[PDB]
Amino acid sequence: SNNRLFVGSIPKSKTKEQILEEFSKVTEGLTDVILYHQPDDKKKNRGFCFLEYEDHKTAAQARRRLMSGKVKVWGNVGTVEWADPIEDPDMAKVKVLFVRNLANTVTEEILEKAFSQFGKLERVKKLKDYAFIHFDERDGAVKAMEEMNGKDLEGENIEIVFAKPPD
Repeated sequence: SNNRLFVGSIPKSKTKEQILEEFSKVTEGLTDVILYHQPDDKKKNRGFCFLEYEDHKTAAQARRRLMSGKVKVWGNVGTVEWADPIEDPDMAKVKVLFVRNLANTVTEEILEKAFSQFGKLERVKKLKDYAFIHFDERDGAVKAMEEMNGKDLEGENIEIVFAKPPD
């Protein structure tokens, strides 16, 4: 599910065939390579790509491996990162934020004011020191989490994940 690595720099002339060969040479379980081509000449790539592995284990072993100095792929010029699902979506994706580390003085209203900046809230539900924040659309949750995570609310650094759906 988390099975894709981001690769920050590859030679922009290399085809998807050649990227598969190169990275398949030095890691196990490589299963796909997702390339974007320079729209002005479809034959070149945009200088980055995604590596897909059969599972998250494999992708995880591969990342460690490519990050070790133990082996070199086209110079190791850029970083190899986990892919960010926020960044490349894809189906009812989750528009509920789970917020923890809520200071004593934080109310449902204060939560509404702070999180309303990013899009229409459907409901704020505060518990003891954590809260559920229902956004009308996923894009509002994505923005709220990106901008608010780790931020100070009433003296407390709040921590934000997408909620686990009860389904």
